[PDB]
Amino acid sequence: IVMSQSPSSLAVSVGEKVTMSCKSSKNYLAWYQQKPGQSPKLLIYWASTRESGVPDRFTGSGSGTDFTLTISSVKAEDLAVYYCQQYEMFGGGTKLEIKRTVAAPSVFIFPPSDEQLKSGTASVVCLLNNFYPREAKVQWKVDNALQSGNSQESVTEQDSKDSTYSLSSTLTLSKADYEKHKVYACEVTHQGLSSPVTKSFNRG
Amino acid sequence: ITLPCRPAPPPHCSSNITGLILTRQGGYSNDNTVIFRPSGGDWRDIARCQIAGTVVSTQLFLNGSLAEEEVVIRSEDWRDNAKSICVQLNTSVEINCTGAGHCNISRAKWNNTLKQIASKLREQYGNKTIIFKPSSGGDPEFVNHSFNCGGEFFYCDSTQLFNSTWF
Amino acid sequence: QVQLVQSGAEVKKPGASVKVSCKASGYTFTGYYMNWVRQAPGQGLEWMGWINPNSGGTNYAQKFQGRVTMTRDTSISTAYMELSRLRSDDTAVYYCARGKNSDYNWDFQHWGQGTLVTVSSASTKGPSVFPLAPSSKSGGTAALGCLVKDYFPEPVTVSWNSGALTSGVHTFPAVLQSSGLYSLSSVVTVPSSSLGTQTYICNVNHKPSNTKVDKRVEPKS
Ligand SMILES: *[C@@H]1O[C@H](CO)[C@@H](O)[C@H](O)[C@H]1NC(C)=O
Ligand SMILES: [N+]
Repeated sequence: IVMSQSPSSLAVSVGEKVTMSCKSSKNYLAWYQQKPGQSPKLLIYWASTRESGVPDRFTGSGSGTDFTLTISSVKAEDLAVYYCQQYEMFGGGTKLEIKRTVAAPSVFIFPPSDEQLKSGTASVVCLLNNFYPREAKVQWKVDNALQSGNSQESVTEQDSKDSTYSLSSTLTLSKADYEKHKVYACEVTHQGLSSPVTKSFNRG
Repeated sequence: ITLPCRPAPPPHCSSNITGLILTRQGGYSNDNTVIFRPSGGDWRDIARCQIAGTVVSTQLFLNGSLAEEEVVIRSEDWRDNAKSICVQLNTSVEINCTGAGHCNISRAKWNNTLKQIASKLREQYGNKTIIFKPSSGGDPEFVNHSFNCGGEFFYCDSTQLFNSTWF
Repeated sequence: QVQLVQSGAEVKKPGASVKVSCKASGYTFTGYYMNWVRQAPGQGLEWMGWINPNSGGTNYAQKFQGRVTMTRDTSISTAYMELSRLRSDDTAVYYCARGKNSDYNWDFQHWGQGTLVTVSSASTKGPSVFPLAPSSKSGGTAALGCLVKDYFPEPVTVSWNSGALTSGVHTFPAVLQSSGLYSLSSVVTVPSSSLGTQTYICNVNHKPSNTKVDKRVEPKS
């Protein structure tokens, strides 16, 4: 009596019409919406019965082992994962991504704090803020020399309001290794940047 | 089968067994096994069976009203494991308490009635192996088979009746 | 005004036991069956078991039998889910759920906030907070933040001005260092003008280590 939910990923533009399927194996089906960082919310509580306060664009349908959820006029807030439940089984998948116009990243560079330098480590941070699409490359140069193995990056979840990702790459060195060079540079590559941005600094 | 009981049930309390009430084992183990346990619901689950008898009892029914011909099993929803499954038996398995601690029933006839119920469940669910296991826990009223006889409640450890496999 | 409040996240060693609580308020606790759902980390929802708040009878999932026990305390209306033989692959977010109508279960209208239980042989470590201070940026808008480094395990919650500054806040997922420790950053964009007029504070919380920290992000000199 297992169930599957498709499609897994699903990117669309605001206002576009979305329709996702849930294949089981007036029935008692439910649809939950889990927005980034929150617990599930019961959108539909009987195949096609919307919950109180659920806007009208969400509609459920289905009778046999197959069911369907649909959003008529998608909005940026509708970014979330969607689960279909029958009794004690959840479907999983169906992450609703959002399409958007290209947005070049805003590059910023943060040197380490004297506190961290007293600790022993020295972490430089490079922040690519509010860009789109996700694809973006970050390189770290010390005295104009490519680095490797000493950096870790993380991309945020697609923001709910402006639907734009944000990336941060931290380059961690030792206080000694840090004080043996002057320039520290972050080079960024993105679609909305013909030439790679290069925001750098020097301990002068 | 010896069924120990906390308050020594007197000889007067030796009712016939005229049905039962079970609950499904949730989850999804692809292994062809359907586990059933003694009911876990509240008194509402037992009252929904409508097998009102002269004896108020948990776990298995006593001195109720038996079945017309064969076993009849009616559940408010089979796919739903939260709603319990009632059972009426064709012939009763007399349960006689010795008067002291233990309360004994048939050693083998219970296995026969268990196989009968297991086939009646096979036909409803998948024609696969069926297993009877004891309660998953609860309060002493429903964890231990309780029966209200002559103004006194008697609790008995029904762990001896649910340890069966049927292929 | 219904409310289901679960316990805080914590860490246990493989094989230990963890008892998660669920305080319920706003309805008759003894009326609605209480279920416990575990969300594996990014791997969908799987239901664990349900308990009846009157009889105390339980129905667990065939995947958790012999490893879980659900109990209740109706005097204070608190459900409990205890998990023993704790495997290291059972690190997930544990929620308690109810349902809209008292008759039917499985239509979970209410959910708890969650409870991230972690299971590892590694020991708990408190985060180190540092200020990513404002510098030459843009736009006429500055960007500040704080780096929370060398901590284990997840989660670490970072707010700003005690939840008053949120528009423009970007808190990044955790990055796993080669040393098995986590590190993240929480930033926010503000106007360059109000740098000297307003004060901005990172509020970091790491319950596993019972750590509450407040760090003021100030311009450099
Ligand atoms: C029937 O139930 C009553 C009380 O519940 C009990 O006195 C009686 O022993 C039971 N049946 C027989 C044959 O004793
Ligand atoms: N109930």
